Amino acid sequence: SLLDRGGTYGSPEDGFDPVTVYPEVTRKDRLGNTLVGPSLTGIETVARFQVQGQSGTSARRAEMDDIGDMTEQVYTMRLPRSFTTELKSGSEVVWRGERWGVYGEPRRYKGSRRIAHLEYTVRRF
Amino acid sequence: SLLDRGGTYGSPEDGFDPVTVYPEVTRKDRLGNTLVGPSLTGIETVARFQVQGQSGTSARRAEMDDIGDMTEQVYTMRLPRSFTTELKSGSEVVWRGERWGVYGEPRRYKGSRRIAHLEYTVRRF
Amino acid sequence: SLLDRGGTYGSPEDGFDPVTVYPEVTRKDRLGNTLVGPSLTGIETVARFQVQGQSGTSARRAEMDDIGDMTEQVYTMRLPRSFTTELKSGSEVVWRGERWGVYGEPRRYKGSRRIAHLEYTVRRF
Amino acid sequence: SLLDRGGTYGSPEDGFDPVTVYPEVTRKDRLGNTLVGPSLTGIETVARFQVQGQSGTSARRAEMDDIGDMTEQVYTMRLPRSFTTELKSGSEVVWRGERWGVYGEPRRYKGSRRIAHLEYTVRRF
Amino acid sequence: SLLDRGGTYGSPEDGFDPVTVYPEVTRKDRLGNTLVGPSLTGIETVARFQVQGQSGTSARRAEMDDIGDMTEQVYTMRLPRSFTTELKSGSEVVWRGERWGVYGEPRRYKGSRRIAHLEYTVRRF
Amino acid sequence: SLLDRGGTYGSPEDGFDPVTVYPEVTRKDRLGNTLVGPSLTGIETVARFQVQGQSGTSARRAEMDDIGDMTEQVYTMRLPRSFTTELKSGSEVVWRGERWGVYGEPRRYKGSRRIAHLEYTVRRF
Amino acid sequence: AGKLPIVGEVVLPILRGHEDLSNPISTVPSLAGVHVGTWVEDIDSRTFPLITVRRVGGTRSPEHPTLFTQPVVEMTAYSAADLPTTEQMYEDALEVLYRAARLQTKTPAGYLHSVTETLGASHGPSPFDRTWRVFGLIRLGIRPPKN
Amino acid sequence: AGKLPIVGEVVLPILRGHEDLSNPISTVPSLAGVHVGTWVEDIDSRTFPLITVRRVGGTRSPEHPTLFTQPVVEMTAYSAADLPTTEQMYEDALEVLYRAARLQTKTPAGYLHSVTETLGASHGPSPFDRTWRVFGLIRLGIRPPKN
Amino acid sequence: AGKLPIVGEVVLPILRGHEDLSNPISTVPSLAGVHVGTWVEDIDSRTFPLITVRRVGGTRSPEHPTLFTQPVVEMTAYSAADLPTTEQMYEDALEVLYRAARLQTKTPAGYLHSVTETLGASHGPSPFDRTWRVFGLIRLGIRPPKN
Amino acid sequence: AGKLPIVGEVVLPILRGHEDLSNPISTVPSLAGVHVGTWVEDIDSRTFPLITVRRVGGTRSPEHPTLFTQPVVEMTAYSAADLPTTEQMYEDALEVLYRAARLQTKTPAGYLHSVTETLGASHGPSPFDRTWRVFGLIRLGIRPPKN
Amino acid sequence: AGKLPIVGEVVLPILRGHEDLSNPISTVPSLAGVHVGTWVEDIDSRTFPLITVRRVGGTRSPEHPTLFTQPVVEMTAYSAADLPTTEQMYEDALEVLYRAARLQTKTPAGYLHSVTETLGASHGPSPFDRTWRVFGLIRLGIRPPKN
Amino acid sequence: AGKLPIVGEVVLPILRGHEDLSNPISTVPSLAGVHVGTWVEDIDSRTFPLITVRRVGGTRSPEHPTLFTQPVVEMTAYSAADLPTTEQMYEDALEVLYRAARLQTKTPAGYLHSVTETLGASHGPSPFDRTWRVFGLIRLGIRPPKN
Repeated sequence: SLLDRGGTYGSPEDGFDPVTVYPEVTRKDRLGNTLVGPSLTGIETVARFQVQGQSGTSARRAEMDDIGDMTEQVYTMRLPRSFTTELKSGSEVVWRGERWGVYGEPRRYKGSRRIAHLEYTVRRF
Repeated sequence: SLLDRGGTYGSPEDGFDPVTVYPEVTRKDRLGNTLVGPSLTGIETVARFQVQGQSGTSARRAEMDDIGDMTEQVYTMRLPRSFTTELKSGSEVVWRGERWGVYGEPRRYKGSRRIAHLEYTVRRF
Repeated sequence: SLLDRGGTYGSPEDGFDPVTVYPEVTRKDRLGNTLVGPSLTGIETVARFQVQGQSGTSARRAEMDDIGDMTEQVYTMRLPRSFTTELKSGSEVVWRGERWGVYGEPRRYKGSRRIAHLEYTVRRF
Repeated sequence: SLLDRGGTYGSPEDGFDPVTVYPEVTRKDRLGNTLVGPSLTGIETVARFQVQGQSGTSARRAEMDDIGDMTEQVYTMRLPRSFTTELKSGSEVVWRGERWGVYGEPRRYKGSRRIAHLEYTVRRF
Repeated sequence: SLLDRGGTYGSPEDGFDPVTVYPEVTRKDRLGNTLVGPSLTGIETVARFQVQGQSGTSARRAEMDDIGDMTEQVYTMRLPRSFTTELKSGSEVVWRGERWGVYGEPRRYKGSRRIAHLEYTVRRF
Repeated sequence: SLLDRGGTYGSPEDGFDPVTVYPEVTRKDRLGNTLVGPSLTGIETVARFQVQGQSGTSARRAEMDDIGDMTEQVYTMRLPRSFTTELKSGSEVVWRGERWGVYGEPRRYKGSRRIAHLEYTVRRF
Repeated sequence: AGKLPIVGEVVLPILRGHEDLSNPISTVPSLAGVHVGTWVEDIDSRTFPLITVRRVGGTRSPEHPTLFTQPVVEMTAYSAADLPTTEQMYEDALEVLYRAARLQTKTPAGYLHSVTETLGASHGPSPFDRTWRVFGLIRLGIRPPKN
Repeated sequence: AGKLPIVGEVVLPILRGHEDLSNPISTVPSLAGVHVGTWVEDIDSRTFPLITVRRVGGTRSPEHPTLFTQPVVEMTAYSAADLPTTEQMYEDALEVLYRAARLQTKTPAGYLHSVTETLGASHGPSPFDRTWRVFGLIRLGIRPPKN
Repeated sequence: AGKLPIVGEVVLPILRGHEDLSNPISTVPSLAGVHVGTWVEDIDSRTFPLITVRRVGGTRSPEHPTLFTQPVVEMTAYSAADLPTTEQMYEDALEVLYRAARLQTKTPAGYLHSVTETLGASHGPSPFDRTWRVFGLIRLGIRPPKN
Repeated sequence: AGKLPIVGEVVLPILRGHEDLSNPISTVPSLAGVHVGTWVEDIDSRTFPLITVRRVGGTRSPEHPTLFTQPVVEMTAYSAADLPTTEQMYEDALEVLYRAARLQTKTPAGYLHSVTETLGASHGPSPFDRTWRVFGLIRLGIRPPKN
Repeated sequence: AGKLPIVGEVVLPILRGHEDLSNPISTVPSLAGVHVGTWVEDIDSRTFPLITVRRVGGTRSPEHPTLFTQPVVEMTAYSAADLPTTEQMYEDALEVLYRAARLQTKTPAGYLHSVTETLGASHGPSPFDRTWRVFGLIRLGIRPPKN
Repeated sequence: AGKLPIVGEVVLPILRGHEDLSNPISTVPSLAGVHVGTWVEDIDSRTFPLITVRRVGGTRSPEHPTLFTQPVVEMTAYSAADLPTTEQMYEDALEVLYRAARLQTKTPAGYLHSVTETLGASHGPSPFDRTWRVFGLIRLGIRPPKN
């Protein structure tokens, strides 16, 4: 099934790119507030990325010139189901050597024990 | 079938998750206004959760850093028709061990005596 | 014929709820303005309710905490063609013992002498 | 065909309602500005009215209560092809003994001799 | 072949209208600014007009009445593919004896040598 | 394959136009800020342009007169897979003798070895 | 002295030219047959021309809160005829207020003591159909009835 | 000595006419049966006519922060009846506050020391189905319980 | 002394150069052939150049409300020619209003007493296809037509 | 004298009653168990009651920029209990800041010199599920530490 | 003596360095080859760097309306090169206005009598692909030509 | 005595601690490694922490427009670390500008003559992925270089 295909970081299948995935951890700041952010130790894995965000109110935001050379990219992202770790919204991913944030908590699909999977969004800006 | 389908809290069908459901009660505040909120005694049951979706105006609200580590997660919820208790806008649900509020009154479908059911929304945030 | 379907207030058939319908009258305020509102005497009938008026991403309006606590519900309503009285926008309905306002004038469909019917929106907020 | 079946003001088909239609006339105001409005003499004819899709923001303005009792309602109106005079923005129509304004110019379709027709929007505020 | 098909100005085809097309020129103003506008010499030809319509954000704009008697009309225009001249957005068209501006540059469709054509918007307000 | 079809700058296929393409180069301004823009030496290639679905809120923006003669044009743009160089935000293209900016980063479609390609958007304003 | 009135129980008899609050058609010669009220009626009974008066808000006087008050009203005029008739109708309504203040006119609910425009007659977009709108703000002054 | 109260514990006994904070129905004879409180209830419990008071700025006094406060409250009045009834009901609520201030009324939580409108009774749009809102800002003054 | 006019019955004869109100084309030689009015016509009727004068504020004088008034008029020039021609057409309209004020120009409806600018000529976006707008606010004084 | 601090290193020990910056739970008798911080934590971690202090403006003193500062902080109190508990909790946060100013409290990062409400307690819309918010602006005064 | 011009006929020859109004590129040494004009040309004709001048307000002088006027112009500089080149070009243009005022520069349409900024060189977002913008308001003052 | 510079040629050497305009990494002890610039780089190049300065206003001096100028810069500071670190980084940037003003520091482009906050260090929303922004407006004063 497409949910279980993928291979491994040293040799992926066809649609999957190799990634390093940094799951979330919590740190205290100087004044004792707790902040979420990516862990220092990443997990080698593979992921399925697909384009997103093409709606007319968001497609305008792709490049800007107001205060800097800002751009925004959006992709949906999925790990194969053999990846048992969950990326909470503070997590990050290294894909193609770029560093991409996970964006919001994972969407859970659960219709039956063979359909069930998690899908993420990643964003870079 | 799917409207009546759910198992017990100790033994779900594979499409359903066990939840503790806190139906609404009213309390007086310190100045005599009645406030709705969740009861202190929960009903153990099972529920079917599906992602409520996105738009170019609302997807950008899934994660924020204006004043804090905000996120928002929207799921529709259905309870099997053997559950005769009705939840209301002040009610809460515990799902995966984390606490989710009901959002707005139930959407009530009654096309015919065999199609009829209620669907809820739950919102975290 | 789903347009002629539905029983009477004491025994409604399956898709229909019994309701009391308060058609519009005009009162005068103490300064001589006329105002539309519901009559003091209501007509007992059966009616079919469905879950939305028109589509929209602004579903965030369904529950609020800005001042007091508030919800908004919208249902499309229809009455069997034997009900010859027309409900103007000042009228009201009692459904499940709650009190629901008609919202805007009735929408008239009249494609042919067997298709023709009126449909209403109702709200509670 | 449906483009030109409508009967007469004393005897319509079933899909059509009898109307008095007041064509465009232009007039000077007190200061010599050239206004436009309905003629004093109407033409008796028949017309096909269908509910307009208010499903954007307009469905939230079908009834409002900020300044007075106010209720925008919108229909799409068409006259049989045997009716040769065009209506214009700020022409008016009498339907069910109510008075309805034409809203903006006619939409003009001209795919071929077989398809060609004009369609109008009408409103009441 | 609806792209190549069309009459001469004195004798249009089924579903085409005769127009006088005023192509682009640049003029220099009193202070040396360079302005686009319509040429003084028109090319007589035929054109295919279809309504572009309004989305719910803009259907309200068809008859405005705040500063004056104002309306807006939007039509999509195509010229027979034998017309080699191009209307560069400052251009104007006379259709039914009234004067319409081209709005924005032409849209170029060029997917294949037999499917290729230019389409224009024309507008009047 | 409509992917990798296009031919060469001297002799394009039907769907393709010859373009000169100026890839990304990075430069310092007077104050040591690191800016991005088109290289001074462009590759010669062929490209497939299709009108992007500029609609609603963005359709009215096609032409303006608030400060000058202004228009926007938006095309999706794609290159044959033999073109191994990647364009980036602030790269530029000469198409039809006009100069066009790549707008935002390329969109990566990667589903499998046969399907995989990059698509760009270009603008001129 | 009685209680201070709500502003509608004083302004409306001054614009209407009679003390019958149940009858919104004015009879003062400058405004014969206009409908004067505080609330625009439903379209199935709404009649133009009409003048709408509503409180935009101004305080009691701080010197004696129970003896004198200064309500700001937004006054508006609507017509289906033309913009000049809508301007002239606002001017002719404002001329009744400036006279009824000079004469210190008694109303069964209170006395119209003084009048002052805080924003003069101005053109704006109308909420409904063919009609034009002209509006402005008047700071009134009201004294309680002599009971 | 005492401690300065939250503004609701002083205003609500004065608008309601009784010291029992648990019972929101007013008994003052010009406001009999009006529901008075800080927070409008769910539609299954809510009733009209209704008054509600919200804290909307206004500081402790600079020269003695622990002895006198000048809280602004937004006061709002709602009815399902008609627009001139919500004007009369808001107007009758000022008549209670000005009397209760000049009489220097004690409440278990503090003394109402003075009252001043800073934005007078104003008509506005209502967030509830077929009801009229009238609103204004009142700058109060409060002193702590004497004990 | 007669009644004060609506501002259009005085400003328009000054900008047009004749007191026939039925004919909107000007004859004043600095801006001859300009259509001068208060309300922009339907697209099948309107002609450019165009000047629009529109009442945007300004009260009667408080000293004697029935003897002198100071309307604020938004004046707007439109053309299809170019931006400089729209500027010069607005300048050529001020140069007529200031001269007509310097003379105390009589009209059948009243006297133009004084002219002043509260916001000078400024460029802005136009609501009409391929035209330029220049606009500003004039405050101008009016007196009754004797009699 | 040492360097002037960020405003959080002075205000938070004064609202918490600890010198320990690692521990956000307040121990002051009127605010026991209230979480006091500058940033709202993730949903899986946050707890109510909560107080948030956040710098909105306020300059160094212009006549000795390195020796006195007047930072303006927005202080916001949030609760899941009810609106009265939320405004009482903000009220009890002022009563701590004013006391801590009179007693001239030393904090390891600096001295709290003075306190002034720029915009008093006000109710507002809350960004979280089923909680109440009240907020105001405090202009503080800060002096550098002694070393 | 003469008539007051549209503002463009005074400042454009002063920024360009020649009295030929048909030739928009400047020859002033600090601005060689900059395009200077009221209106931005079509995308097939635009060149950068570019300066634009728009009137934004400013009246005739109230005490002699025919003899002096003080137009506020927005001046805006655009470049495709970098932000430093854009704010350099704006300063290098503003240096020409301050010199041309000190020299009382005669232009065939009038004299530039004085110059004064009322907003200075603010950076802002540009409406054109890959370009920087800086803008400000200058209150000029201009006198009519001698005849 | 020279020409007045663009504001970036004076502020940036003072925040960076070296005269080399081509090298954006700061070397000042309080800000070592902070990137200081006018313009935020592409995501494939930018590094946090980052200080960024933009001109927002401020005229030349009307006393002598070619000898003194008072540009207003919005200074901003960004970090991926935590909110306290970006507050301390903005404070550490004021402590450089004030000292560099006391010492009247020379730069190749001009002299920094004075410094004044006109809106002090303020927390706001950041446009980047996971970073905290604080900002404020500094009115500088700048004089031209010798000879």
